[PDB]
Amino acid sequence: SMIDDDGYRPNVGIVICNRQGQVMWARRFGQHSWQFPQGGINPGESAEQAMYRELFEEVGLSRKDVRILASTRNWLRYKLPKRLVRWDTKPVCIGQKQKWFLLQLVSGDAEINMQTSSTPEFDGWRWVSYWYPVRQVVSFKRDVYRRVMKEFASVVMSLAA
Ligand SMILES: Nc1ccn([C@@H]2O[C@H](COP(=O)(O)OP(=O)(O)OP(=O)(O)O)[C@@H](O)[C@H]2O)c(=O)n1
Ligand SMILES: Nc1ccn([C@@H]2O[C@H](COP(=O)(O)OP(=O)(O)OP(=O)(O)O)[C@@H](O)[C@H]2O)c(=O)n1
Repeated sequence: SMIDDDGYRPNVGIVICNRQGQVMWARRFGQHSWQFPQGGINPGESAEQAMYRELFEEVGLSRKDVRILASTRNWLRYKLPKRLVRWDTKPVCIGQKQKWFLLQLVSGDAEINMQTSSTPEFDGWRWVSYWYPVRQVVSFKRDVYRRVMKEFASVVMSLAA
């Protein structure tokens, strides 16, 4: 996605839950750091379209495999640690502004395929407890994750009853 006037790239994030209130947790490709799926919003994409493209390209799933249960309204932003800022572009990107989606997986676990890209976002995934991501994502994304998971909590725990 294109860097905006303030240095932020527009992006979407995806929290995928099951009926037991667990959420899909994925290992960043070639790292031991885990996160939710996130991807850029291209010009002429809506947030929801960009979400479904991320879902297909990095999780292998269709609209028909999920249902949308909630979404955040306005951007939430994180800034990159200055060490990880890439200076090989103009304008330089300092972080992301993100819109988030809560999806329920309704197809079988085996429909998820994280290996279809030549450069996958992830090595693979596992189910984790709902709040585990807030404490386990890389530090500079924790403020965003805490806000997202708090906003989505009302909907997920009702399913887990
Ligand atoms: N746990 C993490 C998260 C991020 N990064 C680094 O910080 C950059 C920015 O991370 P992020 O904002 O999550 O975006 P990307 O992973 O680069 O993904 P995208 O191409 O969709 O922007 C990454 O390229 C990576 O070098 C990292 O090293 N370890
Ligand atoms: N509670 C928060 C956290 C973040 N933000 C927005 O999201 C960006 C990322 O937040 P943060 O990393 O915490 O900013 P800092 O680099 O710590 O400090 P400064 O932003 O003042 O240069 C902020 O610029 C802000 O616009 C916000 O409005 N309210």
